[PDB]
Amino acid sequence: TIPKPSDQVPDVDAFLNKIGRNCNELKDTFENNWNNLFQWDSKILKEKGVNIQQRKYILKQVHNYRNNRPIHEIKLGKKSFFGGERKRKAFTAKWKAEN
Amino acid sequence: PRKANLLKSLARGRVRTSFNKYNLFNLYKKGGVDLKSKSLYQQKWTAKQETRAYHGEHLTEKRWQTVFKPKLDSVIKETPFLLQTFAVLEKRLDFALFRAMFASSVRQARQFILHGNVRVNGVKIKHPSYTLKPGDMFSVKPDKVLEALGAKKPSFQEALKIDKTQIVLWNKYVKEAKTEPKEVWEKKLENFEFDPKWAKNLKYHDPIKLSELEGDEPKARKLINLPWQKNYVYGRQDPKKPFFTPWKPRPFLSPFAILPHHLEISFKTCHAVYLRDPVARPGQSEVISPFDVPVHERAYMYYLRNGK
Amino acid sequence: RKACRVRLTNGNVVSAYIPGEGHDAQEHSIVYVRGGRCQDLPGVKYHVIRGAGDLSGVVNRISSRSKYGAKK
Amino acid sequence: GKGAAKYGFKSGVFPTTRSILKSPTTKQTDIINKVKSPKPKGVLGIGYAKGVKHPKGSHRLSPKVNFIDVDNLIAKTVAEPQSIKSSNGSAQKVRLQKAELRRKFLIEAFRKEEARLLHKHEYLQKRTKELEKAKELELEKLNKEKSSDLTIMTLDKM
Amino acid sequence: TCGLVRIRLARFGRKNSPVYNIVVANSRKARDAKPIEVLGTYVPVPSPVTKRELKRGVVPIKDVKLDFDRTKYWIGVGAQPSETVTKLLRKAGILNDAWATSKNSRKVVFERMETL
Amino acid sequence: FSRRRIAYPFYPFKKLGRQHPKKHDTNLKTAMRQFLGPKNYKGEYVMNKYFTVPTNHVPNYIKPDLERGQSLEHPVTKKPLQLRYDGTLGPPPVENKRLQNIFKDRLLQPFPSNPHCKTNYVLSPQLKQSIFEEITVEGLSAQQVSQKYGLKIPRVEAIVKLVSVENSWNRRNRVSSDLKTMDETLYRMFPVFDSDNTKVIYGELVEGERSQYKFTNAKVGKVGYRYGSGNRDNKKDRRIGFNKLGQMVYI
RNA sequence: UUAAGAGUUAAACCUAGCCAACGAUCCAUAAUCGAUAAUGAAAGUUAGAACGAUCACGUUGACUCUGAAAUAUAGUCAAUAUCUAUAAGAUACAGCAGUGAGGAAUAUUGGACAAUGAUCGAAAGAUUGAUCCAGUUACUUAUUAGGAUGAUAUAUAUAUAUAUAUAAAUUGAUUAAAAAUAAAAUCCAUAAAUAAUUAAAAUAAUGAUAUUAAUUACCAUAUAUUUAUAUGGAUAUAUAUAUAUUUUAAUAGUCCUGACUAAUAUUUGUGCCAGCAGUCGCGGUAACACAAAGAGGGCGAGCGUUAAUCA
Ligand SMILES: [Mg+2]
Ligand SMILES: [Mg+2]
Ligand SMILES: [Mg+2]
Ligand SMILES: [Mg+2]
Ligand SMILES: [Mg+2]
Ligand SMILES: [Mg+2]
Ligand SMILES: [Mg+2]
Ligand SMILES: [Mg+2]
Ligand SMILES: [Mg+2]
Ligand SMILES: [Mg+2]
Ligand SMILES: [Mg+2]
Ligand SMILES: [Mg+2]
Ligand SMILES: [Mg+2]
Ligand SMILES: [Mg+2]
Ligand SMILES: [Mg+2]
Ligand SMILES: [Mg+2]
Ligand SMILES: [Mg+2]
Ligand SMILES: [Mg+2]
Ligand SMILES: [Mg+2]
Ligand SMILES: [Mg+2]
Ligand SMILES: [Mg+2]
Ligand SMILES: [Mg+2]
Ligand SMILES: [Mg+2]
Ligand SMILES: [Mg+2]
Ligand SMILES: [Mg+2]
Ligand SMILES: [Mg+2]
Repeated sequence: TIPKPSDQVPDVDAFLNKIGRNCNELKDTFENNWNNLFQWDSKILKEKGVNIQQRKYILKQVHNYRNNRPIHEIKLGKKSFFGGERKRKAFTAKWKAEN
Repeated sequence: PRKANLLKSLARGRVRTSFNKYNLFNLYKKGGVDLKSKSLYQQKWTAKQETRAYHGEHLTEKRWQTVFKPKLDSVIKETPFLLQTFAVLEKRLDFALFRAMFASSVRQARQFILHGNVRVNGVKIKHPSYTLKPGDMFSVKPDKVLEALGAKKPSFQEALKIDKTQIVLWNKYVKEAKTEPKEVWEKKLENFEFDPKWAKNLKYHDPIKLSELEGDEPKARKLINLPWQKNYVYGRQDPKKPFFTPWKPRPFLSPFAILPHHLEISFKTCHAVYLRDPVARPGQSEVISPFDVPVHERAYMYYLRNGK
Repeated sequence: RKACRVRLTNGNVVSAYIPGEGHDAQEHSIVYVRGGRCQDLPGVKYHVIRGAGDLSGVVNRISSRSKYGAKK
Repeated sequence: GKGAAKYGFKSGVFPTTRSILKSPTTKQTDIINKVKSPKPKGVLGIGYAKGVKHPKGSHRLSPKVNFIDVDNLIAKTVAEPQSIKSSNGSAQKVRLQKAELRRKFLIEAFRKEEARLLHKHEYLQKRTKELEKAKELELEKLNKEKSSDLTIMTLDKM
Repeated sequence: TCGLVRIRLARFGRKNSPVYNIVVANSRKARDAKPIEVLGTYVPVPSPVTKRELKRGVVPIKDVKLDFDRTKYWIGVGAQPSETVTKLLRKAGILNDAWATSKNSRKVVFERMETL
Repeated sequence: FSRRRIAYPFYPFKKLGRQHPKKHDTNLKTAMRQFLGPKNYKGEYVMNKYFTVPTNHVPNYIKPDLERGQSLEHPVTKKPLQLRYDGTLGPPPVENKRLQNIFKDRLLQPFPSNPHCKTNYVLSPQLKQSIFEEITVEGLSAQQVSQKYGLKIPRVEAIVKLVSVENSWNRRNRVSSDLKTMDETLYRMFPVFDSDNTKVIYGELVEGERSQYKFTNAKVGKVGYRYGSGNRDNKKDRRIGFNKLGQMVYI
């Protein structure tokens, strides 16, 4: 069933803004309808055009909202500035000598 | 499986698991399998050829070799042990259908299974290679069995021509009866071995020309009315069933009408129960086959060693 | 009998019989050699494969085309 | 495929099942008696003779079998907490429940394993005793045949 | 999870048709390597239910074969079961709600029943 | 010695003479036409012995050896009719004594070459209904009825199942006129039989759960899929079975 | 010295021993094995790809720290080979794809962490070429790859063996010489499509596979036990309602026919040539063996052949 929009996240626009990971580009897909966002399963989000990662993340955060768990942006893991562990040594050697 | 090719060739004279008229003639004229003046390899090859032409022809040779079981089962006369060479094929669903007289041939049984017309214990089975166990109940859609055992449904044109001929012959008989009722009554009683109103009761029938009547079935249905054939075209009493509608058995059905010993059949419902695997007992083998024991012996010797 | 000496990729030099009614094998030609001796030729223990390498299949072959590389 | 005929025609292998009790228990009287029994003396036996010396650094006798005591193993391996009284903790209740279940499971497993071993020992005793009374039965049967002794000398007896 | 000894699922079967062995395994061995023991089998595909059986009200059944005495022993000595294995054991009654998780956890339509 | 032997009839038949060049016929086709007899405008072969099914509860099986290939009778009088030099069918000179003197066993033998093959007797509907009453209503065991009627237990159980199914079909009016005709006809074509523990846990089910776990007790060392077991997927001994739905699954 | 025995290593002092024609030492070769694969009646024999167990290695050799355990895919040193950053630098794809070479010959520079595992984190969660899926490839194995009927066209006039005419009739052949029920034609189906719906792999939620499998040919419900008749939403029609209610197929190669070794219906070209051949062997007008036609016999999405293994 539909959760009721909260003052913290009044609209699906604000929801996509908060969850992040470039989910803001999906605003037109949902047309700012709470009911559509909270009844649309994975097959529908696929036929709309949402990619696999985006629809999985959106369904995860929608379930979190149903269960009132925090829906803040989870920044994805990134390789270190000095490169991956396997490439860390060569990249560090290059960076040190160059600068 | 193998593609059906020259299964009824009169020259080759092979007997097939089928109710064909040509298969009937091949079985009739065969006599027996000639094994005289042949080396052991030639005898084995002839026996293999004939028995595999009858038993499981549609199976590929390698598949049959894999399916071949070098053992035999049995339960005063001598028990024909080696007629059980092909008993393993008898538990297959298509073979069971054929032996239950629910299909005209094993190929037609395969098509019936593949098209979803067959059930085994209430669940639809679409695989002819399905193997039945003792006590298994299988059933066929009644229309398919009626089509397999019933005569072919004529087309509109052919039945219209047959009706033309029937009307013509009825008019001829009516003329003969009216002109000379004496001799007609005498002939009728002789064939069985007076009142003049009888010849008055007979009525001519309007001749029909098919050129104007083609393409309209209800017109012909209403126009054609013979004392046996009232208000329908020949063989098309209700042209929506897949068989000769006034249901009569297919021609040449009695030669192949064999009741199995391992299946129990209810033809009202088109159901059957697989009682057991066929077995050999003193003086009898439950594996229906048109070849005598030596032929099966030689085939078994062939398939024990793979034709070595 | 049409045959040819062939040096194989492993260094061995053998004599290979050339089957078929006609052949276009010539020196420097790339061929494929399989086993099977020519019975009436002593020392020729190998055959050349028609329709493989630089050796074409038999021209105008109707029967046993697969054994001679012919296509139809 | 051939070797599977030895193992019941089962293809593939399971890992060898582990023994819950690594060493024999102290309630297995027969094993202790065999261990404690006088070792067979001499070469058909297993031990050094009285007069012969062993190598300087070696041990004359093998290490003695450590007979597990199930009560001691349970007490040392899984000991009930001394401090029964405690206050409310969100994870403490869960940890206590898990610890209680694990203790119960291990205690139950050990005790049932010991009972199982003793039951097999009793079963073997019954088997052997029944076989010995079967020998007594043929003793009864033979005397019937040889109650017919005319005390003349026969060839089958020769 | 944690610990050297872990009760987990090793995948057997064929592509698109998974079956599993519930096994006690060393944490550092491969998933399908030979384990310390094979405690059981698990078939994740529910039993098919006919439409008429749906009218009857029968529910699809997922089949697990398990050694209950030995699994309890391995839980006692400190074996750590995986999440899916933890769920499987909980439904069997080997483990209680103490092994649950916040995400996992409602009305009971059928209660766990033990019959020979 | 072995050679291709065209399967000509073993019995005497009228071989082709000089042929008009465009006939393009064969002796085999002429033998088939002689065996079949004249064809009707309706397509039938009334002259043939076996064209029409029997109705006297005695099967009509081919007897090419006894009748020496003469398989044409008058459809009504059922007297033999042989081909004649004029081309017409007519009475034979001497009637075959073999066809009057036919052993009772041979009449139930479908195929002339195989004596061991024989047709099975068909149980009468009254006997089937009596068996149904004896088993289901009177509570008799399959053993007692099997001994009583000289029947076998699997056949008795199959008869019970079939009579129950027939009762259901008659309840739903599924049996039709054509089916009744087909059953009746095939009934008269055959001879008629003459009477004289493991602990199991069913798991807790919660609303929204689509399945219920079933746990069976098993013994370690015997439960599990073995490691290193032989793979027969690419071998002729590949193991195939059928699902509960009826689909094909590799085992 | 080790946690630990021992010429295992290092030192010292004694004895003269130790192995070996039932094969030492040396050389060549080789990863080993199974409840794995092949084969055989079996003993055995072969393989060690695939599933599984053990070992060894991560370009080569030695040593060192840490550690319970490493001569570690670590570090140091050197050897080889490359790249730049020219430094008491980095890298070595026997990790996944992929490229070049070698070879008769062995694929995607793919999708996802949905499932099962693994690492980190208290958790939220993050990573995962392990893994799971898909792609290529008849490399192998299995199911399908359509059944029944069917030897001719017209014209004549409660019975029923309908009979007469004419016309045609492909290849071979003049009757046991066939191709051939093979074709055509007819009857009845289903696959595919087109529509709806729709599981399961997974649940608290998350599905890459996915244009999912499966079901029905309008859709539900309402009773009976899959087939029925009903009630209601579809449906064009004609004139709410009598009616019907998507469409629909067919698609085989390859070898051989003297004997071993299954293949009789016969002909043509060549002429010890061209050629065939596993063995015997055939080919000089009369070729069952060469190259073909007809017919025929095997296996069949495979067939043959070469290389091997067992018997
Ligand atoms: Mg972060
Ligand atoms: Mg953790
Ligand atoms: Mg021959
Ligand atoms: Mg020392
Ligand atoms: Mg030494
Ligand atoms: Mg020294
Ligand atoms: Mg030596
Ligand atoms: Mg090596
Ligand atoms: Mg090696
Ligand atoms: Mg391997
Ligand atoms: Mg070896
Ligand atoms: Mg490999
Ligand atoms: Mg190393
Ligand atoms: Mg190294
Ligand atoms: Mg390298
Ligand atoms: Mg690579
Ligand atoms: Mg190359
Ligand atoms: Mg993952
Ligand atoms: Mg990836
Ligand atoms: Mg001609
Ligand atoms: Mg040739
Ligand atoms: Mg010639
Ligand atoms: Mg030859
Ligand atoms: Mg030739
Ligand atoms: Mg030809
Ligand atoms: Mg295949």
